[PDB]
Amino acid sequence: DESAPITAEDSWAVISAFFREKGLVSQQLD
Amino acid sequence: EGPQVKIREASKDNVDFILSNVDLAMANSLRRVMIAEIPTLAIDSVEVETNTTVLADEFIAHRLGLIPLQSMDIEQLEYSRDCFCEDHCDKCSVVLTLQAFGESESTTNVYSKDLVIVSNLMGRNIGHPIIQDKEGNGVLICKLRKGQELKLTCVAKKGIAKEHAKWGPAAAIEFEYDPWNKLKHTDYWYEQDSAKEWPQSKNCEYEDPPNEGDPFDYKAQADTFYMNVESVGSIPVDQVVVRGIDTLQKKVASILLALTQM
Amino acid sequence: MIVPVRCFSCGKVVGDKWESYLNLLQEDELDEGTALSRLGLKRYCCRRMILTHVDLIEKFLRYNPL
Amino acid sequence: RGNLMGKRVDFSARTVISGDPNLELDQVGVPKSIAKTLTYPEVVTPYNIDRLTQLVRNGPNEHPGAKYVIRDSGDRIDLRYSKRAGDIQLQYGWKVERHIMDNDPVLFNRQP
Amino acid sequence: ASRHGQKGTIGITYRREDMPFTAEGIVPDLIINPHAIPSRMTVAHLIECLLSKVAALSGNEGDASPFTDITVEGISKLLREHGYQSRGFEVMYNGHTGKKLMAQIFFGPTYYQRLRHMVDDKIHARARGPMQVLTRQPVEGRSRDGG
Amino acid sequence: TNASPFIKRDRMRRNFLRMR
Amino acid sequence: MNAPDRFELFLLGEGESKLKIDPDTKAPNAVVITFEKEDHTLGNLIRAELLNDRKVLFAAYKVEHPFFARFKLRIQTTEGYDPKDALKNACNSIINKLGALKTNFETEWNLQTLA
Amino acid sequence: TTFTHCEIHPSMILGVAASIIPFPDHNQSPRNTYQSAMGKQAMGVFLTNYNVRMDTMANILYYPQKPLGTTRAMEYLKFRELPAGQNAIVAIACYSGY
Amino acid sequence: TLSHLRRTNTPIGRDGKLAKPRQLHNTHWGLVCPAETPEGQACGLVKNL
Amino acid sequence: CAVPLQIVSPQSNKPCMGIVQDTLCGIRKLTLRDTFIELDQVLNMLYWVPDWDGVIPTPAIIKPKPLWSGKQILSVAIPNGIHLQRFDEGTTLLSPKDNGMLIIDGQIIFGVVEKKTVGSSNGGLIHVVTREKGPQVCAKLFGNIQKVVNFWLLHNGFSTGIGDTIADGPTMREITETIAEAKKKVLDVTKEAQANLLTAKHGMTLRESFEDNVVRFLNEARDKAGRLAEVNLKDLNNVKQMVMAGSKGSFINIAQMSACVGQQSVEGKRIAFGFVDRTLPHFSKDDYSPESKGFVENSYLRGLTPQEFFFHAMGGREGLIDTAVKTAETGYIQR
Amino acid sequence: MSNTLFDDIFQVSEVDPGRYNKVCRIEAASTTQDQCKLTLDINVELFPVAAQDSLTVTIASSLNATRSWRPPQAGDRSLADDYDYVMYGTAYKFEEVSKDLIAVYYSFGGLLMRLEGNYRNLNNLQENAYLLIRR
Ligand SMILES: [Zn+2]
Ligand SMILES: [Zn+2]
Repeated sequence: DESAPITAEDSWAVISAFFREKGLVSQQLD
Repeated sequence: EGPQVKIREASKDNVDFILSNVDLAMANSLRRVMIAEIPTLAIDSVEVETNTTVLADEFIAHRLGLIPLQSMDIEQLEYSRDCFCEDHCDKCSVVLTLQAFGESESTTNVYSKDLVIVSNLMGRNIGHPIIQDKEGNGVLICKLRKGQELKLTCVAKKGIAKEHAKWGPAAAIEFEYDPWNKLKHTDYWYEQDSAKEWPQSKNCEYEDPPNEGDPFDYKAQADTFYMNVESVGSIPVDQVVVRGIDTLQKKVASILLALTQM
Repeated sequence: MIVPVRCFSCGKVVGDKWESYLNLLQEDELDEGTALSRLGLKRYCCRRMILTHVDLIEKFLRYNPL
Repeated sequence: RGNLMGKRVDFSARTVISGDPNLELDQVGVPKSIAKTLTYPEVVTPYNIDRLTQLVRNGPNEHPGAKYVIRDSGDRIDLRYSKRAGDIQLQYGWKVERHIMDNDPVLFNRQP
Repeated sequence: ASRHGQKGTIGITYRREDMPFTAEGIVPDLIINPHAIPSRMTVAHLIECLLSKVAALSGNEGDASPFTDITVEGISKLLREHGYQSRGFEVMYNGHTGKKLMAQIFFGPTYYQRLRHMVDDKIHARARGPMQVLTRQPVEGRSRDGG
Repeated sequence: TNASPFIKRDRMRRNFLRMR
Repeated sequence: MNAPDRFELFLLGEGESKLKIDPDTKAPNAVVITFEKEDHTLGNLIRAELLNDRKVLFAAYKVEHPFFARFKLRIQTTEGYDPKDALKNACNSIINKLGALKTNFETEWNLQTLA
Repeated sequence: TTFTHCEIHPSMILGVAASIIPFPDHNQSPRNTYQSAMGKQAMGVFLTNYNVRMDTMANILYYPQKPLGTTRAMEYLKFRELPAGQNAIVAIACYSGY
Repeated sequence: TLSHLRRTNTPIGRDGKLAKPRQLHNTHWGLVCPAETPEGQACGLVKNL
Repeated sequence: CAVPLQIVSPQSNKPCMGIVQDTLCGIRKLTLRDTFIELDQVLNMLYWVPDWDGVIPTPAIIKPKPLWSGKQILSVAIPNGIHLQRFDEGTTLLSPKDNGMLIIDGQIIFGVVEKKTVGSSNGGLIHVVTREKGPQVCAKLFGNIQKVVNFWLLHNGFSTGIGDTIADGPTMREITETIAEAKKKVLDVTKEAQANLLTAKHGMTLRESFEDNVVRFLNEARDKAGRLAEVNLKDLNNVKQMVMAGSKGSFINIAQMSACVGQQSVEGKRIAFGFVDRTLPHFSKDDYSPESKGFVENSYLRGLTPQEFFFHAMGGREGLIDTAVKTAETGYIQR
Repeated sequence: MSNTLFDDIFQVSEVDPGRYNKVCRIEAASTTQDQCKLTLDINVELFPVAAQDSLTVTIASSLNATRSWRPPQAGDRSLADDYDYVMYGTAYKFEEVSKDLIAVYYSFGGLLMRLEGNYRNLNNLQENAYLLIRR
């Protein structure tokens, strides 16, 4: 399956994608 | 004859053995002299002719300071403090030269065999760098690429381990007596059981279990030691044991003759 | 940075097995625990040194000064 | 407030402490650089003459050390340059400056 | 300081000939007072040290993970099957004579770091120096040798 | 129980290489 | 800097011996000895072996402070018998015992020798 | 049983230095306060261009090691790559003097 | 540095009250760290995202 | 302005000096009946005391071996002719619980050295020796007992650990059910409130009486849990040895760290309805449960929930802001 | 000149642990002096004890102010030193109960005891003493 729910371990990849997009200095930069 | 000694295992670099019919102060003093007063040779003073790397120079110096050398004939030479001369005569010190170049497109390494003997070696087997791997390489110093130059004049004098760990040959020790708590000098911490909350000693089998119910032996005394000494390999392990014995005995003989002078 | 010399805990010569410890990952696909086993530091006191060293000298030297 | 009921001073020290279990209460541990830097005037009697003369010969460096000498008038001869170093006879009625030798009385402060 | 606020300074330094030492001779880097612990209530330092020891023996790096399920029981069983004490206590020896020690010691690897306020910027002493022209008093500043 | 004290990532990247 | 210098680890000071004896007045035949430039190496051993002989009475040694490489030692014995001759007998017993240790270790490591 | 949203991870209510606190539940809160105050005054490394990047104050140690304990977040704070201090082997003993 | 980029600072005045925003509030969740505050006369003034 | 005539503070009508934490813990270790000591120690401490008379004390117990008590060797360091009585709650001259303290002719007879006798107190030992013998011999008294306890504590060795903290599982589940029945009685009282029949206690308002009830129930739960944890805790527990030895920590510290925290709060009221209708946006509406307002369930050791972490930060931050304002105000009024 | 000043056989009832690991507590009655009562502290391990054990006590005024103690000097010492439990301490307090039964409490360093008996009410001891116990 690909349509399964999401274990608590998994969300670090979401954090990876979010930081690779925004960056830390995103507030000042935006 | 008194202090009987028995070997367990030997190699090129570590010796584990049995010391019996001896005393606790004798063993402790043996350890202390074994880590403290074994004279050898190592690099001490450095002359940077020209540096170009991305490292700095006294960093390279302290990096150099820990390279051990050949140490057989170290008794033959003399301390610079007691030597009549000034500035590193051939009797009291040795000279080291290192050369590297930025030749290749890729990165370049410097191994500790690349340093060479310079001055008069006068036939005494002294000051070669120790190789341990299969591939001829004394341990790494610095990395360079295509543009950087190092010219190193270095002078190595005597030194001892007690003022700085540069001249320490020991760099490991092991120490055991009463593996089975028969002398009962300390208890064990426990939360529900003394036995299962602790592992057995590896030295367990050479002394019997404590018979489980006999009264506390009061007039027993410490003996039956377990010494495993693993030297650095700058000097062989038999030589460091017999030389630690030798410097302990010469120290005690020195204080005895000073007393009879007084 | 540079993997250092003579472990604070034990004190034996450390860094002989360094690029060895490197090349037992890539062309062997070898797990680090058995890789440290075969590497042969039976204490842990030196095992940690290579475990938590982080290279910096590569990122240092891939400048081009002078 | 910043000039009359409180102000700057002289003969001052300011470092950070460590404990010790071997020094009793009326002592204090003082570092030797500070003992070189500080001073204390004395007088010249028949009693202190030889120890003071020896400490003057010791120079401005070695730890029982002197830095200044004061004769009868408004006299400040400094021992650092002092090319007539081993020559002063140190007559009575005079004042010398010396480092802190041990068990001198000394007052202590901590803010606030 | 620590990673939990255990600031201070350094008492003395001895050497290994009288440092406390264990069966495998793992001499310490630094030693502090237990009386920090039951007043500042810093359990996080101790659990960091225990996980650090099991990480050192394992080869795996550790984990902190603020709201998760890693417990002292799992840490204890893992380090126990790695062949040591179930909590971190240890047989230990006298520095001087090497007699047995009565108690036992929680002892192991931990992460520290270095501050900025070093001693040479703070040592300062003065006698009969420069004068401020407005007030005829000793001037300010460690830079210009103040009071 | 397994209780997940530690976790793997590229082994799962590979498992999805076979899955896709 | 003019502290006492770094030759106080092992080197002898000029104009000063390796030791100075000193008579106490606290007890009959009681003496203390000042040692300097050494440590527990000689200290613990000389105390333990002088304690082992039983014609002598009482001993202990201590360091004043680790910043100074010096230590003291306090000896008394019964009348007629003397502390200085007692400890010189103790030192001969030391050097004899360890010399036996040295030669026995050497013969043992030689009879070990592989192949 | 009427949720509409869940957080990505509860660990991510923190801040920058608060990430570095190992097991930050397992202490008392004013200790976290002094830790966040203290971590700004740590040396180590700051950038990598420092052979060229001149400034008045600069503090670089020798041998920086990534800490044996960590959380998941300072992987994303790049702190594994550029650490603050190094590990050591600490003791808890009242060793009689100091 | 990566701390110091994300700083915030309010003005209040000299003395102020205490239920007024010197101390933290329940509204602060998910936005500002409830630990990374500076210490000394301005605790609860500067706060970090 | 020297120390030995500043031993007693004039301001507080009691001496404010004192032997402190580490030597205090060590002398509590030394004073116990069950321990003894050997020649190689007792000889070395006897040389360690600077004003020792050149006389060894007699063997306390002889038969295979000379041995001594720590009380016997400390009686050397105590100077002569000093007398004290404690006599608190046991102390029937044959002390089974081993409290109390009594010294005749500068020699210990029995008792357990503890800060409430040997530290700073109204009937302090330091007060006694300074007032009687002359206020500079007490300086050497601190030197003597400080050096002796230090050197004996060296070869003894002492520490703590997590094994102090964790305790027995049946006692853990007793803590759990105690908190659970407290929650059950809280739920019963809330149901009685929600059916509008209550006492509405005199003086305050209906809600205030409800708050008084739930605060009293939860505090009784907390300290009953702490009492159970402390009475279960063992006699070789080193942090129990620390706290009833004196110097640092308390029963409240041990209970706080080991069993439960209790409801964090600001200004007496529990954590206010910040958002509308509820406490934090993470629960359902209109609740007064111990989870809802945020009574802290767990101890330190098992961890927290993020809600309890947040409330803990709230109470700590309140403590910090009140300290940082009150320091300036107290400095002004003092000046 | 050095003599026993009180000596009888005493029978222990039982022994209390007292939550310790090297000491315990004894209480005992005389066979002869039914008025007399004994209790005593003891290093429990180094001489083990049990219920229903007959024991013998001894005053031992001295062994024929003492100086610094001599190491035991293994030659023959015709003293009161040939029993097992030899033990030295100090008296501190005298008690009068029932107008007849005198009571004194000696010490042993960190050890305590309670002793009765009204026949020897001057022959009993005074400031310090020894103790001797057989088997
Ligand atoms: Zn020469
Ligand atoms: Zn190592």
